[PDB]
Amino acid sequence: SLGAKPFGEKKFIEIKGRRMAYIDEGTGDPILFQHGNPTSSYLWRNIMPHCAGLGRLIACDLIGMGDSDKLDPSGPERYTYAEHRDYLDALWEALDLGDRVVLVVHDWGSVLGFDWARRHRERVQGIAYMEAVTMPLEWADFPEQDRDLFQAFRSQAGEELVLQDNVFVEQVLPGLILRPLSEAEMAAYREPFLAAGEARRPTLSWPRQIPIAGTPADVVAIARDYAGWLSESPIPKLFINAEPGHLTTGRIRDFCRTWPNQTEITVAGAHFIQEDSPDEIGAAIAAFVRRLRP
Ligand SMILES: [Ca+2]
Ligand SMILES: [Cl-]
Ligand SMILES: [Cl-]
Repeated sequence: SLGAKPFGEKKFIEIKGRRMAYIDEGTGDPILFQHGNPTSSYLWRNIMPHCAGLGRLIACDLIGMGDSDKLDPSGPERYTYAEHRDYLDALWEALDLGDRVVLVVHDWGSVLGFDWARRHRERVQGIAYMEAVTMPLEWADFPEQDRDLFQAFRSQAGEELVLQDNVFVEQVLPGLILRPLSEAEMAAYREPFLAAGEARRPTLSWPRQIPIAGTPADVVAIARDYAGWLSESPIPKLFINAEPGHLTTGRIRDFCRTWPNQTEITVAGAHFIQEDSPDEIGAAIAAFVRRLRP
């Protein structure tokens, strides 16, 4: 079901001198759920229950997000993909995940998780993904109605929109969820970002890092690398397609549909589909994991 309660108890661990927050419930091989922008582990709260008793259920808050520490001093150069990766790699190392990990990824969680999986392929038992960056993007891949806004994030206007006005949290997030969110749900999403200014920097640095039309070149290269690898990897995959969907449609869906050893289902949703179809998503992931772990 739906519901505004978080899943499990927030745990904390020191990473590179900062505290990062995460959920870690149960025993066995991990099922590792990774949120993107502008969300947190909270995104998965109604999905993780479906995997109860199927393994160790983990959902990390990215640095600067959820209950994880902010990077100080924050600024325009902070919270790049590379910086996020340094923190997340270190947290995942610290968590002692073993060598049969199932990844469940969304949004920037997919860029991070696909890249981690490429680099740690022997440890990856399966990959479930949805509304993901399956390859480097072009503006044509980007949903038409949202192009101007994302272009504005990637311009000098971005600081006013995001740091001052919290547009990613307050506008984009509900705008890409089909059902109305409750007061408690929006409170949970806005909590890490209540303060104007640098507290909100992750939600601006992220759109500035999207690999689109060749920029930023480093993230483009990372996505090119994992795109080629995923299109050849025999690791089992679960693609949760969405209707109408948002990001993983058109050309980039055409591309991920070429990936080997992949099961697909379609659920209702736009981008943050976890808020629209958590039971269908959870049921599919649980079935995938049961097949991987007989
Ligand atoms: Ca909405
Ligand atoms: Cl084992
Ligand atoms: Cl973004």
